[PDB]
Amino acid sequence: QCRRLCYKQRCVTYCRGR
Repeated sequence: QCRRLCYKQRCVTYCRGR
């Protein structure tokens, strides 16, 4: 359960958890 978001010309994988 991860999403793909790009901010300030930077993309990173964010996963909901601990």
